[PDB]
Amino acid sequence: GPAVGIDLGTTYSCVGVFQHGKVEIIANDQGNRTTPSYVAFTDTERLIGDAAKNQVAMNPTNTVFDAKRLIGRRFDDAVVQSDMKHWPFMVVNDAGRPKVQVEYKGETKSFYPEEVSSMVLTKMKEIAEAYLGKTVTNAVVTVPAYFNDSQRQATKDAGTIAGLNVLRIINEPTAAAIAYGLDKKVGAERNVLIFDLGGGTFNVSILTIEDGIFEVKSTAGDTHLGGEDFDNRMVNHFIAEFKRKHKKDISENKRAVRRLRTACERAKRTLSSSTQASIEIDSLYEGIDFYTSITRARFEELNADLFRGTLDPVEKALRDAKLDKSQIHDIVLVGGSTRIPKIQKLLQDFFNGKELNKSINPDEAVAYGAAVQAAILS
Ligand SMILES: Nc1ncnc2c1ncn2[C@@H]1O[C@H](COP(=O)(O)OP(=O)(O)O)[C@@H](O)[C@H]1O
Ligand SMILES: [Mg+2]
Repeated sequence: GPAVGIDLGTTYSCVGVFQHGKVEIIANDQGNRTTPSYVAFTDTERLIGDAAKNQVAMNPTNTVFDAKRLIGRRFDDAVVQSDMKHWPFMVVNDAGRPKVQVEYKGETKSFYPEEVSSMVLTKMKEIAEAYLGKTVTNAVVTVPAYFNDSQRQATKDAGTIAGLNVLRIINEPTAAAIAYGLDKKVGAERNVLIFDLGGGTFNVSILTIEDGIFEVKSTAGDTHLGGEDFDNRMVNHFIAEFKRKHKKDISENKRAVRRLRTACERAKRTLSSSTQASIEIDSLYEGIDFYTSITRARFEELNADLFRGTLDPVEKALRDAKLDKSQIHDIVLVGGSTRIPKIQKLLQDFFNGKELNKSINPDEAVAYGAAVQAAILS
C-alpha cells in the first residue's frame, strides 16, 4: 500500500496520496475532501467525522472535538485550564494527564487525547483504504510548527494506536511549501510566508529555504481565531434579527442556536463565491421558520475588525524574522478561511500587490504536501 499524507487538523483533517506523479486528495463517504475532527459516543455507537459533527447539537456532552488542543499536554497546563472552560464535554485529571470523559452505551468511559485523535486517524486511514482498495500502513502526519516534543510524541502515538506506521512528523507550514514545490534548489535563499487561517486557529510562519533545507525563521498567529469566530458574528447578528422580527430571544435554546450556526457556516462558504446567500431554517424556535439572507458586504462588515486584525500577526512575524515586506519571495495561503475574498485582498494590499499562491485548495495544501513527502520517504 502507498504511504499516505495526513493533515490531522484541529477542526478538519485531510488525507492525500501521491500516485503517478500526481497527488490525490481523497474524499470521504459523504464526498467531502476534508472531514471534521469530531468523535461522538451514543447508546448504540461510536460516530467519527461527519456523522459525528452532524449530531453535536443533539449529543453535546458526548461529542468530543478540539482534542488537538489537549494532545501531549498536562492537566495543570494553563492552556488546558483556560480551554476546558468552553468545551461541553468533561475533561478530568488522571495522574497529571488530562482525559475526556464521555458516556458510551450507558457506562462512563474516559479517553486520553491521543486515543481520541487515533479515532480520527483511523477514519482517515479507511477513507484512504476505501479509495486505494488496499491496506494503508505507512504515513506522514503533520503538526503545527510550535509543537514541542511531547505534543509531537503524542501525535506519533495516536498514529501507532490507529495502526499507522508514522514515517515522519513534519510541520504544517513546511508541508504547504512542499505542495507548491518551493523546496526545489534554485541556488539561492528563499523566504516563504505561510498564512494559515483555519477553523479555529491562525498561524503565520516565515520559512527560509536554502539548499533544500527549511528554517522556520519566525512564527505568529492566534490559537483562538478561525472561521468559527466569523460564524459566531453571523449568529449574534441573526439572533438580534429574529428578535426584532419575532420579539423572541432564541439565545437560551441551545438547539436553535446550534442549527442557526450550521446554516451560517454554510452561507459563509457560499459568500466566498456569491455576493449573498439565503438562510432557510424550518421551525427554529417554537414553530417559527427563519427565512432570511446575508450579503457579502454585510458579512465583511460584521467581521471587519477580525479580518483587519489578521495583519498584526503578519507584521510581528516580519519584525521577529528581521525581514521587510520586500524580502519575502512567496506567500502561500493555507486554511479554509483564506478562501474569503476580503482576506485575500487585505493580504495582497499589505504586500503591495504581490501575487498569492492559491491554486491548491488551502484546506488541502498541508495534506497535499505530506502526501508528496510520504511518497519520497518510501
Ligand atoms: N469557501 C469557504 N469560505 C470560507 N471559509 C471556508 C470555506 N471553505 C471552508 N471554510 C472554513 O475553513 C475552516 C476549516 O478550515 P480548515 O483549514 O479545513 O481547518 P483547520 O483549521 O482545522 O486546519 C472552517 O471554519 C470552514 O468554515
Ligand atoms: Mg490546518
